[PDB]
Amino acid sequence: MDSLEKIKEEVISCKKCKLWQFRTNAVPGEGYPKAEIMFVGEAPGENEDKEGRPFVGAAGKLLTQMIKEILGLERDQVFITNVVKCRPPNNRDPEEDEITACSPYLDRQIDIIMPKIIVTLGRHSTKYIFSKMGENFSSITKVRGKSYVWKYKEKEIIVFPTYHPAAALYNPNLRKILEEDFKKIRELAITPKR
Ligand SMILES: O=c1cc[nH]c(=O)[nH]1
Ligand code: SF4
Repeated sequence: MDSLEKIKEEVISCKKCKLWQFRTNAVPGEGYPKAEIMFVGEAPGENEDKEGRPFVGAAGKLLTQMIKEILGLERDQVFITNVVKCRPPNNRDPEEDEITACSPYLDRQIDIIMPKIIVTLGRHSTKYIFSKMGENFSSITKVRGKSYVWKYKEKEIIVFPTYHPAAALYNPNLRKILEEDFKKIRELAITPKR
């Protein structure tokens, strides 16, 4: 049987791709197992690696602030993870073989949580989830800021791509766009399906 607990244990000791050799801590993700909103980023950065926790550096602090101020939620009420769960070396993005190796953990996490909404933060997570959906992916610029319905198992999941929070740290305009995207996510979260 599968569980978020089992996945967490596996990730923490995982050596299924070459990223394990560099890490201090793998980062399985954290949050409410019955979260209505699931956030998926790219991969851990430096502070995430040090702490074993997703989105805790500057970009993460911005994410937390938007979740709190715009969605009206604490981190413990949502679920937050990444498509790749170890920090790639040298500030680089995950290789495709690393996404291929690690993404079954995310698949398993989604299978268990079955959130109402998945917010895909940035191009890597958006491209990955679009591939599972069978939704055409052009670029994050072209696809962000609206919802995509993912018929999955017995339910529908609303997928909402946004820019990654890191992109909003030093760009006032991009930040405003991300905030507006989170306002739209709030409306989707509080509105009953009809
Ligand atoms: O957890 C993290 C931290 C930074 N960037 C991400 O994509 N995820
Ligand atoms: S990135 Fe994923 S697949 Fe690779 S070692 Fe870490 S947990 Fe395992």
